[PDB]
Amino acid sequence: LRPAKIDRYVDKPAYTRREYIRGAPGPKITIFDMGNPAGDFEFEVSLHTAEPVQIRQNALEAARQQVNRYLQKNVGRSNYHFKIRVYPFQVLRENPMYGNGMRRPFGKPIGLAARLKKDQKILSIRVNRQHLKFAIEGARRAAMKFPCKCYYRIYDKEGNDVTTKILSQ
Amino acid sequence: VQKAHSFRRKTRKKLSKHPRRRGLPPLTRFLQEFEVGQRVHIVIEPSYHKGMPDPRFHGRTGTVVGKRGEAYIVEIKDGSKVKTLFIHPVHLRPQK
Amino acid sequence: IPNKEQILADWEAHPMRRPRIEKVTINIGVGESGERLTKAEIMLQQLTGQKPIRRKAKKTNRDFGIRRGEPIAVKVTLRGPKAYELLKRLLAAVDNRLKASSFDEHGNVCFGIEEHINIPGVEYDPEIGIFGMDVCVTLERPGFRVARRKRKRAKIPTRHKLTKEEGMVYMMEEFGVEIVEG
Amino acid sequence: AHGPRYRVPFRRRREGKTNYRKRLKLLKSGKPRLVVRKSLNHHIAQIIVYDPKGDRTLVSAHTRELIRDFGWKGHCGNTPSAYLLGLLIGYKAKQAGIEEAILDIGLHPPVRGSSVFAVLKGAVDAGLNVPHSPEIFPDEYRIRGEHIAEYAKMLKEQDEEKFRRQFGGYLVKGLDPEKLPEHFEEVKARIIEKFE
RNA sequence: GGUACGGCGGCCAUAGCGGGGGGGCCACACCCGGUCUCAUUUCGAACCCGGAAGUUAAGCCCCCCAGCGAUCCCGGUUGUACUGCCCUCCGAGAGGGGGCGGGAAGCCGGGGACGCCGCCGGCCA
RNA sequence: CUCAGGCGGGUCAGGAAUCCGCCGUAGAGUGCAAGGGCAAAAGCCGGCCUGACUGGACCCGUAACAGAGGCGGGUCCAGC
Repeated sequence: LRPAKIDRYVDKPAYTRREYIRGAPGPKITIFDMGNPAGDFEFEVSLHTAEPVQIRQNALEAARQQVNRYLQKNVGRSNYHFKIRVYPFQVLRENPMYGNGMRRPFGKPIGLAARLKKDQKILSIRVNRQHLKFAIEGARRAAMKFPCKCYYRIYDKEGNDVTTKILSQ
Repeated sequence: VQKAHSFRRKTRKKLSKHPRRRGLPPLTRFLQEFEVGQRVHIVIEPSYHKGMPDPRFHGRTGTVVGKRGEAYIVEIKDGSKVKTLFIHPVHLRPQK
Repeated sequence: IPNKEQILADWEAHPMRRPRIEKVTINIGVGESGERLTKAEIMLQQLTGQKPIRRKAKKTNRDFGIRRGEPIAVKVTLRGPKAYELLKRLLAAVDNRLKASSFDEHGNVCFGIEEHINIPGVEYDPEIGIFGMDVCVTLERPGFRVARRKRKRAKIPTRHKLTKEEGMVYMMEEFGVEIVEG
Repeated sequence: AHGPRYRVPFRRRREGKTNYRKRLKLLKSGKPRLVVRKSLNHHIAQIIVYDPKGDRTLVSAHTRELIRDFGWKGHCGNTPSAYLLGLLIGYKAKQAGIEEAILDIGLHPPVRGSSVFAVLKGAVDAGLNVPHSPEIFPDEYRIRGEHIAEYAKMLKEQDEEKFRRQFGGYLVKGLDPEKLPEHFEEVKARIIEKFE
């Protein structure tokens, strides 16, 4: 597996038309909703990206697995809702290189990634007051697996930012 | 790979029509008249396939300098060359 | 029919709202081209008076042994006093009861006849087995020509469109009875 | 319409009154149009010219003016009435100064011997130069109106109540269905003498 | 000059779809019958020929709505997103920023909108 | 004359034979790739026909601007 810095940046154009892309791989991440989606939770911790970034499906799956394990261990399946709000659409290609070099260098698909915009939410963990610390820790652990700087905010049901208010008292 | 220019080369959107404008256009544009020296814009009607100028000259403004049959003779200046075209009135619009 | 008397009152108040038979169509699904098809043709000609229409096969289906362009079924359509008399004859030949689960959303009746009655004739010179038909009678109101004429064609509103209960009421008043299919 | 991409037809097309494909072909001539239109109880004939902002009618004729003026007590939705109206509109056009026109039968089909072609024949007899071919005209006996008299005689020979049902209006009006050819000839002579 | 009358058009949904009430001087229709004209790849269903016993039930005409569709105005998001020219402005990089000039889309709230308009004719006056 | 698909109803007949009513902006179809255009049609079904012709002009494209043998297309005059 090549370094993620090769695909971290969004200079290249969007490459997501499976009708014309030949051999595009299938997704490696298949679960995006976990916990109790229909539960009534007071607070929502959302993780935002600081820069326009491409997050590989491998990183998304790793963050999903670790955060879900931590939440199951420390919260309870019926006390949280962990959701990943972005699906990988961009197709990551690579130069398929006795042995020519840079001749016909158009790349073949090798993976998938999700492209995001500045200050865009990546994932959201809905929890009650008690489990806010665990939600924050899970968000931090997820952020530690991404190729860019990320921050987290706490919103109430309406959508007002109350992160400082809550974390202070 | 180099591609030569043809009549419909790269005209997916230029020669397309608004979805609500599908069908025959009103007959005023078809039956309009012009006078020598009048200046007219070249706006192609994709539905009518007769008397259509090359799409490369779509959107320009030319000078009427005569008439042949039901087509108007329109002169344009491409760079420094004078080009004469025979355009059906349905593909024309008066200036102002 | 809880609204039977209301429908009758509406009909008598407004004669132009009285439903009438539009057309009665007899169809024979012979499923084959040959002497059996010709037998169906001649039997329908004798039954009605006017010549039938041969229907071709749409697409192909080797399961049914059909080929595109091959005539398959036979159709005939009747209107007017002839339709009235012939419909009475077929409804008498079949048992005089129509099942409730046969009127469509627009008060049209579609049933089937498998036995021959009402001056049928038991001639078996042709295939003979070609007997058996589906009868479809359509209902309308007098002002339905608007949706069918070419010039100044318009649409019929739900106020003038027919319905199941009205079709059943008209059928009962004209002739016949309804059964609850068990 | 139930979506942004829905294409609502022109108002006249929705009303089912105009055939724009034929209208364009008619207008490509750039000549006055002799428009003939039919109704259950009347006929309409007009002569129209094109304006890029709206058609203008020069001379118009109707059948309601045949009952008055000249005097025509027959049914105004038949071939003799159509012929008389054609004569009237043709003479009116000649008076107005238009001598040639192009027939416009709207959405009506081009069926031989129809009242529209009877109107065309009447206009031609009046003197208007409307292009045509003689094979499309109705027969002379039908133009005169014999077939109606023959049908009335057949009804009289058959059950009389059916004849009264068929020609009830003529009885109350005061005209026997027979001799209608004579009535039509009198009306035609009146019109010709008036306009000549 | 009137008319809840018709024919031929213009822009071609702000005009469409769906609903509610009202009308039959004339006119438009439904509709009665198929000898003659015309027709069914059967059917006078359509088209065509001949009329008025009935009806305004509905096409049509007059008035009304904001459920869907469309679309005009104003306010908020917002001078936000984006962008033309210059830069010895910042940023490791990605990229951003300052000066002058342009400026959305979508969404939310309040109004508009169930079409205007032209030539001629019928009937009455 | 109007399609694809769907809904309700019909003897054999069922998922699919052949029909009947309604909804249906084309979600069908075009001789063929894709794009565009076509619904009282350019699609479907029918009638007649051969202009898929002869003698010639001017113009656009290949080849913007900016030169061209050959080729393709457009607007016309005359004949039959």
